[PDB]
Amino acid sequence: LVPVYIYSPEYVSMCDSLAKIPKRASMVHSLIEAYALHKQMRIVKPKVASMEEMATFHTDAYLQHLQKVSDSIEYGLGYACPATEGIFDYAAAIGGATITAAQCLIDGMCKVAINWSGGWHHAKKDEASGFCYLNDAVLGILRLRRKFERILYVDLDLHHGDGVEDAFSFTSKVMTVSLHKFSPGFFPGTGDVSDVGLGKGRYYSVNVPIQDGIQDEKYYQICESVLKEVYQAFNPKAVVLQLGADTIAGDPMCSFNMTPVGIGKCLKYILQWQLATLILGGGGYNLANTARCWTYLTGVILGKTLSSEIPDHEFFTAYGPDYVLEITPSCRPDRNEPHRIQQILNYIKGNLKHVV
Ligand SMILES: CN(C)c1ccc(C(=O)NCCCCCCC(=O)NO)cc1
Ligand SMILES: [K+]
Ligand SMILES: [K+]
Ligand SMILES: [Zn+2]
Repeated sequence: LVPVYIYSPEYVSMCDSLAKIPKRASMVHSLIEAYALHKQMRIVKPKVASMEEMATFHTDAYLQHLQKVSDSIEYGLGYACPATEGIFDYAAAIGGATITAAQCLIDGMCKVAINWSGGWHHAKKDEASGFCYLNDAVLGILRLRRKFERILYVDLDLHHGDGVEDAFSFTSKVMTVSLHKFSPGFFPGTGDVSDVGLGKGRYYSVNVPIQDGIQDEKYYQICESVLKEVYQAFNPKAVVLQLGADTIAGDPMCSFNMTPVGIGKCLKYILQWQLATLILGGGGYNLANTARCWTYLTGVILGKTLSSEIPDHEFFTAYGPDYVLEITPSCRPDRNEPHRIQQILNYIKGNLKHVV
């Protein structure tokens, strides 16, 4: 009944090697440890993923190439996803870390597993995208299929989880839900409310397009509402939740305007179903704030309520100028006309009827 935590000094150091977010893993783990939250969790070392396990989703041609590299401009290995030395070993560690976490759920060893360094949702079966060379969220879902018959994927990252959606857009065994910013020119440019899946998977893909400024209350209402209709019509067996913190105020991305307390309520709501739950990270470019967010969340997963003062630890200096765990919203307008949010929620409502 104690949450599993995918930790390991070799793993955390492996993660800190990704140039896009230098040292974010240490910072997150460290802050979580400074609150001594690992004290109330089942620390589990992650096993590196095998070439046969990655092959359950990615193609050999792609996997062979990722390896060779560790005409790249043919697999999406360029600006966003560089042909860096070691990415292969890097991806394997993150894929295996999520697979290792999934196995625990299908062994009753716990009702919740955590891997903050995971959540790379943009990767396609044979192509790297938006900083992702391998899709651990899919590997994790394909692993949960072994025991669970209906998996629900909720993506709370600032960006549309296109990679995971495409992977399952033709099936009704796995349903994806994504609340993300949608606007022309904003990566990856997919996921409008009209997007609902294809073929035998029609309606088993839910997309909530949102605009800048949205704050905690407006966001929870929207999320709580949709997660409601979905638990109704789908009646999931297990849940995979991606929690990219690039939605939180202060992120250089400067779009949404959330705080960890908003996402927290959404997390509570999902945990209330007591279904098996695999927690993942994702985007998050204000390093200190990402740690503030995932630590607080690790805290709602445990029922505990953390101190407002940031405990002294290796990265204590990065929490200035106030040195607290709370995040204050920025002073800028919510651009979500309340009438459009309703149109969308109805359009959703209607679409869920079609489910069994
Ligand atoms: C120098 N600098 C600040 C940047 C340079 C390039 C990009 C970019 O290509 N972006 C497109 C892909 C963005 C990936 C977002 C990953 C994510 O959060 N997914 O949810 C961005 C910033
Ligand atoms: K689907
Ligand atoms: K999202
Ligand atoms: Zn993101």
